Amino acid sequence: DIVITQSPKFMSTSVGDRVSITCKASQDVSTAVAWFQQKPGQSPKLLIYSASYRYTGVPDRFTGSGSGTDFTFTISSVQAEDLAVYYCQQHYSTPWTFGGGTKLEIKRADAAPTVSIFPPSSEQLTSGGASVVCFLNNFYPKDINVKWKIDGSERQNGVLNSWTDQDSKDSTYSMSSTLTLTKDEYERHNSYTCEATHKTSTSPIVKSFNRNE
Amino acid sequence: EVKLQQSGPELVKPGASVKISCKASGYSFTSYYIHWVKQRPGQGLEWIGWVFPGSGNTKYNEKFKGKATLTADTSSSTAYMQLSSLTSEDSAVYFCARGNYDRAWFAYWGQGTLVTVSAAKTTPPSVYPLAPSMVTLGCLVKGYFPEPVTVTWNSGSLSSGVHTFPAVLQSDLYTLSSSVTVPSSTWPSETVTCNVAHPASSTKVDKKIVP
Repeated sequence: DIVITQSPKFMSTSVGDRVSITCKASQDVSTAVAWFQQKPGQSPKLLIYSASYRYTGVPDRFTGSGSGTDFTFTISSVQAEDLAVYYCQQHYSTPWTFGGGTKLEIKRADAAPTVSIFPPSSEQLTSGGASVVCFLNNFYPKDINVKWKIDGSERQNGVLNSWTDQDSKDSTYSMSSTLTLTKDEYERHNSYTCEATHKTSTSPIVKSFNRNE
Repeated sequence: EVKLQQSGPELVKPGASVKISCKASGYSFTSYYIHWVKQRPGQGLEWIGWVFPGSGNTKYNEKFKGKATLTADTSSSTAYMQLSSLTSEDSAVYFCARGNYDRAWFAYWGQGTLVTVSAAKTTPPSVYPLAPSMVTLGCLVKGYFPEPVTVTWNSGSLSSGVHTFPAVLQSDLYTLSSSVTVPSSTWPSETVTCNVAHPASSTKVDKKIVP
């Protein structure tokens, strides 16, 4: 089994910059290497074949080079749409193995999140559940903190967070925080707060409600 | 154009078998191999094997030689892959692919088939409307198994300010949410509906968000 090591695993680059991915083979695979681009929710897309040959329709900013054991893939000037995971592959000897991928992230200006809290709906209460959903939309960078100060006391149980894939247009991340608990647990307290601690502001963005307003 | 159309998502029990299909169109089916490729979130991409439709000639990755069986039916222009003795390690998105000219292998891809191997029960989602210039509206999609669920807003008409988040698995049930930011003048004056589709349970739920 010919092992392929792709480097780096992750990459952050601004629109207009140049980026190079390297692909190393455990043994000589001549020029039988292909490069694939896969955007979220889509099948892989062939960009470069035969190490250095551009596939039909692919832009001139994408290039590949190499022979034997060392292979390179280059984007001369990155576009906002180039956000994807990039794979190399050897096809010199079976089984035809892929690299581990390189996830390409886009650098943009720092963005403060639009925060919004949501009380459990009457229809969920009916079922015996109580989920408090806090949305944190369109921010940069991805690194963000959420604290749940229920009546001044912190809560770490039932809190589930989920980041969106980076936006292909404006390069931003969105993140949901959900505090799930039982109906009667929701009924025992009153003030529910989700606070967003982010590097763009020392004073965290607060959003709160009371059970009956 | 050349097109590869794969079958819908499957939930299958550990130890059982599943058979996935890849319908080809826009070319001579017996002229090309049909390749199968495995995709796990933390494992990357793996080539399983090919079938040559007509003869039914076959080639496998050593890794999959006992696990996978590849066939093709020339009359319906569809290739198949059967996976036997299933483990959670077989849970993956499975693709079919086809090569182009000479050295342009894996040029054409299928859309993928999500296979979930689990003993857990198929459960439909419970969908809850989330209500509170621009106004952010939400939609809570809770307690379903297995993946996936597709969420559209106004039947995909308000796909501008939408942020649908990846689901989280908790004790054999998935839950996700989708937010949509719309101008304050539009809501509540014009209606907003969250459309939720869950293929496994063959359930569709439309939830109008209200003040």
